[PDB]
Amino acid sequence: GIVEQCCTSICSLYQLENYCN
Amino acid sequence: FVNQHLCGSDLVEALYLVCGERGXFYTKPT
Repeated sequence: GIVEQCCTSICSLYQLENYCN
Repeated sequence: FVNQHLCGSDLVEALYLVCGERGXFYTKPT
């Protein structure tokens, strides 16, 4: 999932940009 | 920027101001 790195690791703005693009 | 553990509530929050699915999810449409 997302939280895996956006909660257990570090969430970057570009990483989420990939979450929607 | 924000590079910490934002988990859902927050990560999904950035997901809004960021992509916003071209519209909006649903949190507080005051």
